[PDB]
Amino acid sequence: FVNQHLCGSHLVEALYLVCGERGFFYTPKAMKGIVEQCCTSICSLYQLENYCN
Amino acid sequence: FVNQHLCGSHLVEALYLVCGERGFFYTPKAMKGIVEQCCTSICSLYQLENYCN
Repeated sequence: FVNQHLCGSHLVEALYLVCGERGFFYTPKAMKGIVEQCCTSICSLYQLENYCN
Repeated sequence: FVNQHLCGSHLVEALYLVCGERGFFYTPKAMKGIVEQCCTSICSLYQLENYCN
């Protein structure tokens, strides 16, 4: 589920599932941020975990 | 949608919708944190916005 383009609620769901009890931060308005890496390009587990707490 | 018990993905979805382009942080393992206020007790828009960036 993480190796695809994930945007909007689809991205937030992936963060929720990957990060679990660590939680996460979703900051879509950071340039070259999670949207650039996971929505407009193909996401990855490595990049999602960058946003877990 | 925000004035009810919201847990797990249901809570993350509410944060996503409320916070919009501000983004948010989801930290379930903080005591008296968002889980205590929104999942085990009834959530509110006021409390959700506490977690927007």
